[PDB]
Amino acid sequence: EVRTIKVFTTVDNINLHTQVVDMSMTYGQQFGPTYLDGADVTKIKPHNSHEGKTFYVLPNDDTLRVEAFEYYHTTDPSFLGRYMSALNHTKKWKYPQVNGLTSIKWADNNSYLATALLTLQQIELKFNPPALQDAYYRARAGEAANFCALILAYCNKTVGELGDVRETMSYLFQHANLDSCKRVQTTLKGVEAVMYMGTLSYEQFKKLVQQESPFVMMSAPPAQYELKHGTFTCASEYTGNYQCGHYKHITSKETLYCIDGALLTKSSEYKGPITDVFYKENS
Amino acid sequence: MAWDLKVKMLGGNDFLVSVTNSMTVSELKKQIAQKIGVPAFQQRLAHQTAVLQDGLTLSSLGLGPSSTVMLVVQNCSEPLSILVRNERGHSNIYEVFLTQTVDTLKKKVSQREQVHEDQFWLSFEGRPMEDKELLGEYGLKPQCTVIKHLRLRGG
Repeated sequence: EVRTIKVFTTVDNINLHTQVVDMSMTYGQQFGPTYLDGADVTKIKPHNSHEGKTFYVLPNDDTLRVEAFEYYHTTDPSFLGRYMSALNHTKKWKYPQVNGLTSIKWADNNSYLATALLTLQQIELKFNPPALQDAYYRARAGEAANFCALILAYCNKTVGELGDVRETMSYLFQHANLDSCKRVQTTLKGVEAVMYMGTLSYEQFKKLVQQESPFVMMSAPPAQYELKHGTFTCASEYTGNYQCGHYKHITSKETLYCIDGALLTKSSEYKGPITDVFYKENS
Repeated sequence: MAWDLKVKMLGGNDFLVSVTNSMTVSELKKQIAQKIGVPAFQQRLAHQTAVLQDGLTLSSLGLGPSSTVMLVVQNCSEPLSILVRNERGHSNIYEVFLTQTVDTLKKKVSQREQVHEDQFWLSFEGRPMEDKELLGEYGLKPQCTVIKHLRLRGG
């Protein structure tokens, strides 16, 4: 005889599969790396309260690989592992809501992550993988651990690495529906139609004959720049040089608010190392 | 929804891969590569004598469980000289192979202009090119154009 317990395993937390544990923490034999509610428990003996509980495993099956493709829209077997490795840290992060927007108290170099999160909360964008959509909803609700871990997983980055906001947005825009966007007499459409590594000012298009997007972004290397209230949606500031520094977020909602981790700065005008500026676009 | 799709390569092999209705042909090729060993860009699939576009969905093609696809993997061997652009406008030429990883191309452009491997990224046709993936997975044509961006390392 053996005192066992039945649990559930899943890869998307939608399709659950019943499995058996025999009060052994050696998940590496048959079970594999497991994460209870986001926190790795691959070397934790099954508790008495581990009844009818849901566990996260990596796709060892074709059924699980199919479910992972259906929920994450990915073809990488290590994607879930990367996502769960990021989640084991982002679960302990704090996500303060600042006047309706959700940021991150800085920890493990989440500066660019917090800036991208604050940006995505202020631009109209619909994601294609259901994982990103549900994580974004939960983030706009105040819990953003899953969204930030997903962002890390989709960018092949790890908790602690440095990061550039523009490349993160470029990775995210591949999983977004941007085929409707158009820009020119060189014809452009898609992700290339909403970005510009160059003039920060939208109004500076004197060096763009039409735009057909729900939002646009411009980007330059960190330049001392004055942001006029009411001219833009949001922007990002990079204090430091190229090799090392830190990102802050600036929004123009009523006044020039500035989010730095969990800190808020109010200002009528602003002048600082701006690098990205986002703008509303009806058509 | 989700079902098994049979793939045959002009012989006694008829192996099934578990695919979905909301899956494109490129993801199908990647799933085939995950168990056959040949990179996805070398593969070419055909259903009912019709080449499948890598961007189209299996639902748009009328594929189902009562169907079979024929695979022929292409025999790419030649290299190609491609144009890499700089964020300031500079252009350089690099002779690469579709089987070389993107990491080797970053090393090449680094040694060309002495930039740190972790100090920049690159992108073809608007898609950011992942590091550990092959170049042919992005459809690098001969004499094409690849963009290079200097990532602002910050955190």
